[PDB]
Amino acid sequence: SSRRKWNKTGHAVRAIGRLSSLENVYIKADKQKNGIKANFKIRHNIEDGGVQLAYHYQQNTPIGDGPVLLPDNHYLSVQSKLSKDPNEKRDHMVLLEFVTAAGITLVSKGEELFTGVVPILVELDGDVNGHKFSVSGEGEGDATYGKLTLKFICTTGKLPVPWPTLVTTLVQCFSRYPDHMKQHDFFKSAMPEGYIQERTIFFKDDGNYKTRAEVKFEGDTLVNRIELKGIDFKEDGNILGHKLEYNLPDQLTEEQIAEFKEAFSLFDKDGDGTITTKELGTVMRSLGQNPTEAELQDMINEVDADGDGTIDFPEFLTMMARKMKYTDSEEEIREAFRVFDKDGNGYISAAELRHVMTNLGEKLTDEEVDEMIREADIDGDGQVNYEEFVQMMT
Ligand SMILES: [Ca+2]
Ligand SMILES: [Ca+2]
Ligand SMILES: [Ca+2]
Ligand SMILES: [Ca+2]
Repeated sequence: SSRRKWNKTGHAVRAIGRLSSLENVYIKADKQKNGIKANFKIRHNIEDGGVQLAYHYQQNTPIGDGPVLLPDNHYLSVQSKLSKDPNEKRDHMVLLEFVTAAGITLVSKGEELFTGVVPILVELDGDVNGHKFSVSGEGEGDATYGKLTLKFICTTGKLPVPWPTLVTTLVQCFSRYPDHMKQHDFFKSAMPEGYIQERTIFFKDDGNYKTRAEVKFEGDTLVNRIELKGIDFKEDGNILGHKLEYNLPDQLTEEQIAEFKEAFSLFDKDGDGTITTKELGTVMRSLGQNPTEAELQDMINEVDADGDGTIDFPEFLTMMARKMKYTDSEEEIREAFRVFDKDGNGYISAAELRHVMTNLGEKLTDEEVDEMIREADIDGDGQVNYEEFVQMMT
């Protein structure tokens, strides 16, 4: 009951953390190559706790000479679910994805090829620190909903890396672009002749992959053929040591939605179901920071699916769900901690916790504060240190 207001305030601080990071797939025109480039960061949960980050840089250039659509800057937003087929004995992965374009606030000939369900084949040959492997995958895509359903088999036996590290490499032409962004869909404009997709992926504190793929129609089927080379991986790191989680629970208790609704209400001060730049600004000032109008617009734009310039309740819930599913880096948890630890000493005092509360919404004269400190205070000093904070928040 005072643990309830940690959750509330914790979620709010986590929401502001989210709105200040860059989590989507960022796309920009590359006129020199008549294509596009992208960059983004992927988070892979480490089974025993922590996150393995994978930084991606990407380049796409058309295989043919027809004109292609070169986009304004925007992003793709991906939801992925990995599972296992219980009748499959081979090393494998079942993958369901939804991908939508956004990032531009309120139609090519190649888009015609994607109006129904299109079969897909994927073939990958890889070599990571000398361990070679192959993967084949098959399924279908339905661009109308930005949807993909595929099964992948390692045809060479055991995969020497974790399956989740290969998801990005294993057909963005299946993304759903909304009506007002059709002119930014490079991927389908290149079809049917297709495009070359190249990446380098840096796994932090570890090795990297370098990939080259050809994505084109062969007959009625959209085919993605890839080579991958990985080097400099550590034999006891998260990749070659198989320490990454396969299965993230797409949980969402009704309890969790209710707790997100509670944090949503700190931002949504007029109770209209949507967070405006004025509301988000109010909250951020009240926490000390002092952002311009432009920054507030960019923050909202990072999670604003419909492009209306506001974060509505369901867009907030989606954002909070992804933020809880994927582990934060140590730097990010430290930033959250700093919002409470105003003086920087490494310890949240009854006083510091009050300031943050007063300033954020809650009325709470000294008594309920004390109970909050006590609830989180493992070592008994009457203060909350980092490690106690980290435990409070899981
Ligand atoms: Ca509002
Ligand atoms: Ca919106
Ligand atoms: Ca302090
Ligand atoms: Ca303590």
